[PDB]
Amino acid sequence: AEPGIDKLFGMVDSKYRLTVVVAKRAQQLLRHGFKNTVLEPEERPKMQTLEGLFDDPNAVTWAMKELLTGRLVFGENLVPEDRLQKEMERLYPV
Amino acid sequence: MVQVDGGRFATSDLNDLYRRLINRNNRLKKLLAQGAPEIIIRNEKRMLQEAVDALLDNGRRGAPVTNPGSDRPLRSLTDILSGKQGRFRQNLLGKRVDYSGRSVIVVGPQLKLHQCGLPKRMALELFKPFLLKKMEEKGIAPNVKAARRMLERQRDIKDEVWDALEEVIHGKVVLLNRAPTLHRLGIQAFQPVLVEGQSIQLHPLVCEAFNADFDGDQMAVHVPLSSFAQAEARIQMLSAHNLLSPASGEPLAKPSRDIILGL
Amino acid sequence: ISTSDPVRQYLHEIGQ
Amino acid sequence: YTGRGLSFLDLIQEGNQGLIRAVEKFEYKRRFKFSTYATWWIRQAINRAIADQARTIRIPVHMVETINKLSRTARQLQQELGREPTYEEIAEAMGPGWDAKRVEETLKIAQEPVSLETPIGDEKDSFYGDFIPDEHLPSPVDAATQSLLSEELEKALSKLSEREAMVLKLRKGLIDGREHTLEEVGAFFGVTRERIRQIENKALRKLKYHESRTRKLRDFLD
Amino acid sequence: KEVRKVRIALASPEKIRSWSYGEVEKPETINYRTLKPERDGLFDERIFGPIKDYECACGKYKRQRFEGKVCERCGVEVTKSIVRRYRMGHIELATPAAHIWFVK
Amino acid sequence: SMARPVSIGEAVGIVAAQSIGEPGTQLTMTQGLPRVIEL
Amino acid sequence: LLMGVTKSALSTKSWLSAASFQNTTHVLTEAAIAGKKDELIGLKENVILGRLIPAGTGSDFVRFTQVVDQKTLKAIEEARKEA
Amino acid sequence: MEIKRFGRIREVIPLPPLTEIQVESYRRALQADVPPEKRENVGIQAAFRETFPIEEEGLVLDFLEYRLGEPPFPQDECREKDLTYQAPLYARLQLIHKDTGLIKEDEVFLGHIPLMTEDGSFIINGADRVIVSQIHRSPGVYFTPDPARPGRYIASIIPLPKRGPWIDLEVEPNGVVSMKVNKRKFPLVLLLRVLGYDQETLARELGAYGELVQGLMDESVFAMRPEEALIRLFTLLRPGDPPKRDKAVAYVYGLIADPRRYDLGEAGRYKAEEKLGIRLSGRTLARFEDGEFKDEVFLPTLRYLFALTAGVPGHEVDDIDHLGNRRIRTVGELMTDQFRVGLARLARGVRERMLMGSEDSLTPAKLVNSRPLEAAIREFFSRSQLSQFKDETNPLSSLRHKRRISALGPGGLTRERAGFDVRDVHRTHYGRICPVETPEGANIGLITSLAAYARVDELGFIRTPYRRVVGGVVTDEVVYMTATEEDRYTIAQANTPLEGNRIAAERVVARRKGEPVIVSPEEVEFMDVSPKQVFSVNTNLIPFLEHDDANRALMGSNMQTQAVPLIRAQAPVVMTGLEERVVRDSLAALYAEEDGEVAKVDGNRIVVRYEDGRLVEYPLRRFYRSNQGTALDQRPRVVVGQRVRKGDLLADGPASENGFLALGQNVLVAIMPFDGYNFEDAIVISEELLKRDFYTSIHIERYEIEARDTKLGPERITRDIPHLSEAALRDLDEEGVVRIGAEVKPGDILVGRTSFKGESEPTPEERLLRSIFGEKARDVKDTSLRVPPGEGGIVVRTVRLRRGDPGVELKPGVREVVRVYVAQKRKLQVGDKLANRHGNKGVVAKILPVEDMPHLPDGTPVDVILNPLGVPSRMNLGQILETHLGLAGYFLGQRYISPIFDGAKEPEIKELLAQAFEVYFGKRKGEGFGVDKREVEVLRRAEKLGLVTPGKTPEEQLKELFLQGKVVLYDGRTGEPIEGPIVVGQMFIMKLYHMVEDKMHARSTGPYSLITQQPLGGKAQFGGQRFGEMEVWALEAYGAAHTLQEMLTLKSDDIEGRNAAYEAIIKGEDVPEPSVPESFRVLVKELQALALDVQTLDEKDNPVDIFEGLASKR
DNA sequence: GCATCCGTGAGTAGAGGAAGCACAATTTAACACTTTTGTCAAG
DNA sequence: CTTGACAAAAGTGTTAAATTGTGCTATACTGGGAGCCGTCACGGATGC
Ligand SMILES: [Mg+2]
Ligand SMILES: [Mg+2]
Ligand SMILES: [Zn+2]
Repeated sequence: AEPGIDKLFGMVDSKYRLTVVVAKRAQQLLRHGFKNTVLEPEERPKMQTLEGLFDDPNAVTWAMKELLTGRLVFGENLVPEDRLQKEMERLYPV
Repeated sequence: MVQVDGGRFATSDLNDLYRRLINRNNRLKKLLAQGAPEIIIRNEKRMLQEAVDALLDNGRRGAPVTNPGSDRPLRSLTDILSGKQGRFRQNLLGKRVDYSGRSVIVVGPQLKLHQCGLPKRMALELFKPFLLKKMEEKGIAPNVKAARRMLERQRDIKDEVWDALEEVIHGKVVLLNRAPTLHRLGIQAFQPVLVEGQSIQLHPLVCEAFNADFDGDQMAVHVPLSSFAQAEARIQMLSAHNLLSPASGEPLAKPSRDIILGL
Repeated sequence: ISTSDPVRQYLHEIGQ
Repeated sequence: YTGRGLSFLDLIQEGNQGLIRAVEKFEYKRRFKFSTYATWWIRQAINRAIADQARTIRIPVHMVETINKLSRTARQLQQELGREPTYEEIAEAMGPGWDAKRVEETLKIAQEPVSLETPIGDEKDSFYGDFIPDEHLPSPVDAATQSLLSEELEKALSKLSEREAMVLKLRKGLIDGREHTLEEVGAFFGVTRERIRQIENKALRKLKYHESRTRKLRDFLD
Repeated sequence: KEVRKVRIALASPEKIRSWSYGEVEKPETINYRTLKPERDGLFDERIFGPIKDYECACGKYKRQRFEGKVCERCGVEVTKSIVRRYRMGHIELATPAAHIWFVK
Repeated sequence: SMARPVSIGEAVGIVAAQSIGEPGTQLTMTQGLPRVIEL
Repeated sequence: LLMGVTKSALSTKSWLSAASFQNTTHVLTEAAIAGKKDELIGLKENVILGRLIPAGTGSDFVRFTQVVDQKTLKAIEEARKEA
Repeated sequence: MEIKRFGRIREVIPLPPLTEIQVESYRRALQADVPPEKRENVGIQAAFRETFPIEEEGLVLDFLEYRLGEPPFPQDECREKDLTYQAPLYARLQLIHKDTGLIKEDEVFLGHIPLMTEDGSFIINGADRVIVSQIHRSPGVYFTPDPARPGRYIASIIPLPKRGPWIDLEVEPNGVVSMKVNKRKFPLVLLLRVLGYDQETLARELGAYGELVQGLMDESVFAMRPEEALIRLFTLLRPGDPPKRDKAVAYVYGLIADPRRYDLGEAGRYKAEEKLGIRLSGRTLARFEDGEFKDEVFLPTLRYLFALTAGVPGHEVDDIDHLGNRRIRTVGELMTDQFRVGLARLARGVRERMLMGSEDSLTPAKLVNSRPLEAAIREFFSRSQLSQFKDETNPLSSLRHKRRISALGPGGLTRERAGFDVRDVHRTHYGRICPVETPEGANIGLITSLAAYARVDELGFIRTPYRRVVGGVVTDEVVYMTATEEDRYTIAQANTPLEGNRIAAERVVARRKGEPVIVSPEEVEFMDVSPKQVFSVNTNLIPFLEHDDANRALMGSNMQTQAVPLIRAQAPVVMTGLEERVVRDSLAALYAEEDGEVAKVDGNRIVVRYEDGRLVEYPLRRFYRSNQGTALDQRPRVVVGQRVRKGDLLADGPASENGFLALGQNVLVAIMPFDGYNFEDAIVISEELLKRDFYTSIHIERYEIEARDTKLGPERITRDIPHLSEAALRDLDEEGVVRIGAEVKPGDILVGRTSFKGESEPTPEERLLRSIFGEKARDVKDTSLRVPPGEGGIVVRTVRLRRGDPGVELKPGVREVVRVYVAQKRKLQVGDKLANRHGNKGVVAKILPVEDMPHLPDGTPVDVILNPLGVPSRMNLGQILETHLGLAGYFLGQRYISPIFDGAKEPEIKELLAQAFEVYFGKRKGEGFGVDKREVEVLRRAEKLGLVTPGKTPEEQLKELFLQGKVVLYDGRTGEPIEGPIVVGQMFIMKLYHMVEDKMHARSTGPYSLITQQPLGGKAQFGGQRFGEMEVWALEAYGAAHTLQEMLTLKSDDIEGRNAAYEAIIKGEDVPEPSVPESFRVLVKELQALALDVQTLDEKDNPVDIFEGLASKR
């Protein structure tokens, strides 16, 4: 099973809300090139490559681990969509 | 009305139905312009009515209209939209999909509950657009087009293409499917593991849910593409996450024939 | 004659 | 005339048109009965309707009568030779002006289109349409490499001068879609015909130098 | 705007003629020799659109510059060839014919 | 499938139909599958 | 009133789902005359149109969820409530 | 390797020719060798005598004789050139001018009659085909009871299929008997009057029963003259036609009295005479002679119906599923029926041709147009349901296909409209149709196999042999008898003990009308020839069949057909006795015609010097590709100078070892679970099987390409392919085809072909691309044939046919066709399907090294590990007994023949195991080795389980385990023994045609459909996987809304979506949001073509254009 | 009630798949012929 | 680089020629040919 899946399901009132949050966070990570992550350098997911240990390219794995930490706020009508995207672009140029 | 791989032409049955309606309609216009008697006009109008009926719904009234030289009824608009082979059930409620494969399944006892054995050659073709990007990222190929040309020939594939392939599938999952999909667990998400061979390795504990033994079953592999599709498969459709039966609530992935006997 | 058979219906009509 | 591509009622209605024509042109002064003269027109109408409406891809009367004559000659040779005749024998029996090539071309012309809904096998779930790929719409790979080529060409043209890149994109029709001429391109910039082919050639040469130095554009040539 | 409802209703003859880009007057499909679609037929380019993108039948306009244009020599609108999947015709019946769905 | 309160947004109607129709091939067949069909 | 699964499904308010099930000629004939409008409420209608089905992650209860980290959320709130 | 034979039943007759159902029937239909004046009125000779003479009513076209010429091309030439192996047919016809009285005779060419090969198959368009025999209701008169009203019966008269209407005689509640023809009911009183019957005649014959006759005495029409009664009947049948005597008499004559339209058939006529106790002069319902109608069968049918309702002892109802009431139409009857239909079309054409055009100067050659005859014959041998693609995976596969009986086909039942009664095993199938052999699924009970000893008689009724028993002795007189004749006797069983020929058992198990009974020796009248007559050839090849459940014996016999030939195939250790006969009757091997000496032996041919002195050379079929792609080759089994007797084997055919059928390998099998690799029918094999090339098969794949004529120019098959390096063209010869012997992999070119590019200006980006590099676009493009993914091998043959070649009838526009044969030697791999004769099947899931497999104490590792859990549920105990017998024969170095139901019993198997132990363990003692410590532990555990008697010595306890088929087995990984004794033995396992190599398929993007723009289907077309309704339901239940939407739109038919998704992925981005599918656009337009205004609206009921403005008129 | 008509009947996969002629009218290929384009110098 | 040439590709009539559409034929002929039961069985709606 996915690591901390029991904790992930318990943080949301509906199992499909968890999927929406994880999928939306994964695209936020992909859109900004993982530069908007809330994971410390010792907490970034890693993959084993022949050359060496490199960052995990799967954003869904990153999004699930970010939600486990608890530094992400999710919900409905948190911020306007246009205001959210523009502010993230400003703070995280891409 | 398409020419085919050779030189001959292939056309649909609607063209024949349209042609008859036009032929009868034009002939009626000529007959009316010539002041034809009522019997000739009445017969032509009746034939025009039947031509319209055959086009809209062939065989509903009277004998079905058949192509001369054969006894097969022509396919009308009603036949296209209705039936098991109609537009709804064959092309709308169900479709053939890209990024999909199929192979014989064998038992993998060393696999985890969330893992499956995906052959390298299947994964290369299934994850081809992702693989081409990865080879472009590394030094395997200069661009996507050169990468695709490299993968066209089996003998032109180097050993680094495989190394890029496991980097591609890292974290991603695929959907294993066995027909008939009687219940919802007839499709389950597994983390692919690249294996040498041509057969899919299936976990023993998911056999009962899939109703799949190993006397020659085959399964379909599907690759969810975006983050929404991957998240749904990894969270909701993962095999290790569906352990209880939605019908009764009792465990569905539980010890089986050989496991029960040993314990 | 036969309503469902156009050929027989036509032959009846021309027979009058 | 049944079984020749037209239904029985279609043949009757076409013959009715010939019967109407027979009445108009009939003359009773000759003391000939109507059926003697009407039989010509009715049969003429039915045959013309068969030559004009029995094929999905319409074939003119002169070629239809040629196809019919070709089939008749082939049958006569087949029954006399006790085997299917070759194209040379059919051409020889047809007469002057006929060779094996012309016979083969006429037979190829006489091929009726096949229905897209004809089933294959006892199972009623497969048709011809399920095995004919669509080769008109570009494939996702073809659309992608076209977009890849376009983005790599616009990037390569950036190294050029502002006017030199404009000239090549205008002489090669990358802007308005259509290839322009040196005089037509000349009216855009007020430049004579001869000067532009030189700056177009010079800009072309500079792209060749850039490509030879980077080789980021050779793969798209196939 | 997003599709939220789908309505089905009877099509009047006026509405049917509004859908059609031209009346199909001949049963001819294509020329048997040149394999080009016949005029006024079931595959006429003047009605349903060009066979290939941005190219008239007579081969005078062959590029996207003349988009939304109808060639005067051939009558074929210079546009995408995919419109042949979406452009309909109509047959003007000499006499009215009942729809079999509302009868049988 | 989770032994917990149903999450809002689940297509229980499809699950209900699949759950009932899945063991249909196991019925003996006014008794067995025909009894279910008429019911 | 009590009816079977076939009669209950064929008498639904959405013609798209009813047409795709059974009696396509009959369902479409009645719907076209009545000018029936399908509101696309169930799952089959969205499947036919290729839309997001109103169940699971496509349900209105969870579809509009927004995710944001501490830094951006504070930045948005601070830069807006400062006025 | 000596062969020990078990059994006590002495078979008095051998198995009949297994292909005589196909061969003898076609010989009787053609009659090509009997002189024309000695030909009997059967087969196509009966077709000529039926349609001819053709009379214009004064021109008569009479038929005198016919002949069949030599085939234009031999069988090998027809296969290579895609021709039909056929013989020209000529008919000698004479034209009689009845006015003048002059006869002109000439021989007309009626066409080509396809010929049957010596094995019993046809070569149609270069492909081997088999005409499957059809079972149907035999024609005649039947009396079934009315289900709606008890105590009432209905008379049914059935002619040959498509040879007249069914006739229904029913006693209506009003009392009048009604007759139903062509869905039209009318009183039989009227037609009975039409055939010259008065009032006193009916009462004198049918009046001796009761009130029944009173319902057939309506005097209102009795006094009515037969002529107007005939007109009145004519009006009732077809209403509307003007009443005319001449038209009326013709219609009634054509309905029940015309031999050319109504045919009761030889089987139907025989049944009618035998049932009603009458003698039909012809095969029609009535005779029309002297300008009046005379009755044949209506009165005897009506007499029987009245007597049956009355309740006389001698009248009984007919079971329509009774095998005496069901007959077989073999290839001869089916071909003759289609020949007769085509001849009728030719006769009609002659009749309408002889009424116009130079009436005086007419010749039979001019009048006869033979095309309708050839077209009907060609249609039957090509597009008929019973004309099936020959299944020739192995010689048994072809042998089965010829002996299959199908209830389907034109004139038979329907796959879905068939009830349980037609699919069930009737009591009369005993000895005539195999009960267990049938395709499980939608064709169960509809397609069946003929029994081993069963043969079809002239009339089409299956007969089975029985030994005559008189006075209690069983004689050698064998009677072939049908089901209706079989019901009259008490038939004993073949297993009844005999003291010589006298029946010894006082209580004899017998059958009376299919019911099991116990009778005395003096009550026995017939005896079964052998237990083998009850089962088909395939089922007779399953040893210990009596220990297998019928549901699994069905699978075992069916899978024997799917076994592929192996390069080292070996006959099974445990046999049934038919292995030699199957190969002999399949014509796959080569045998000496008579006594002689072999002069020359070679891999290509064998020359044998016979006693008479003639030199006969037999070419050997070498590496020939079957219909299923398997390699069919014959390997010589003789040496130069070897003396051979008549019938001696000269060369093995495919899947045969020394004349014995060899469909698989004999491998050492251990029945035990192994680390979950045996889970759910999965099979574990040793790597030693691959080292010594077991389960290794040769498969040949055929690739075809044609050089076509095109408007822009001709396609050229050449080595000069544009824009290709030398590496791609390395294996192509100067002619552009791959050289013979080259190894080809996926993507490699088999033949180089260039096609002229369609005239189309390039995109401006391409024009700049060519301008930059200074390369002129060519006029030809690569359209060469390449190896499809997952295929390849060694090029072994290249076939090039060119236009104008003798016998090559290329389609118009095709200059030449090139065929490339690529052969690959397939070894056993993971995913390949193995099976045995007892229904145990599974795919290889693991290949272990020799050091990992469990091994015997002497060091011999097992070859195959089977899961014991597959035995209890399937109840197929024969594999266990075969394993025990194989273990005994493995150490004794012998094979066994145990016939089904009379063979090796456990006492006989255990006495062989005792001898096998003395060479298994006695050899160990001689070598100076005692009992292993590990063996002692297992014996200690075994005695705790009660498998061995406590207190015995370790050697004695080991012998006790061996007598049970169990041995002490060691684990190759740990070295420690298995805690319990394991059943280890030698079992015959077959490698099936279903291989993972030909079933693996994957696709990212590929060809798309024309109308729906969805991906195609099938591995050959590189298509996607069908995501049907149930798959969509699974995603809906999971709540995967986005996963479902992608499959519906992004991956299937969203042209903009799929192009952007692929472009986004290769750029390293996420796929975009999808759009409306093209299928919905097709649905909307197709709905608009039905005059239905389908409009997509928004939240505010305003129209939304999903066609992007491409369908709106400005 | 009693007939009559009408629609329905699992899912994937595979491999196998008989007229003929005359004459006017409308395209079409060949042939010049003239702009119309591509080109190459004056330093 | 503007200017003046020159050879070749492209657009413009012109016409004999294949190519296609239309008309006509006068002994008398005057209502079709194919099929044909293991008809599939069972609900359900509508007519009468
Ligand atoms: Mg299975
Ligand atoms: Mg089957
Ligand atoms: Zn144009």
